[PDB]
Amino acid sequence: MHDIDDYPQAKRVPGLVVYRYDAPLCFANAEDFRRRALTVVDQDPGQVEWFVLNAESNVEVDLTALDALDQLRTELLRRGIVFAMARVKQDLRESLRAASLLDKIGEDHIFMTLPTAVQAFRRR
Repeated sequence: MHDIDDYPQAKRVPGLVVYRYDAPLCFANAEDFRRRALTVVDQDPGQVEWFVLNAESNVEVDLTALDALDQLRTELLRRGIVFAMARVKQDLRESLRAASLLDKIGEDHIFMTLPTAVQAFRRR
């Protein structure tokens, strides 16, 4: 398929990365939904090396991300070897209002960096 969802890639335990599906799902069931899906592909139980980045637009598609998504994002991300990046559709305002501890976690969850970051940090 193309847009809204589709299977972007999905690598495995090492070198994994998925895109933020580009379709308005808002947040209606997105709390337990976010948990179920990402948590069971392993974002907390199994130590996995991966990251997520937004697709292309994902401005109107994604609501209350900081709450559901960013809570479990930064909280579980800082537990293993995972990262996350957006292209700034609102994320800066929303995510920072939720997780203002970005000051100390630093490159935990930022914007447009991962593609080149993993390139350098997995080879040095």
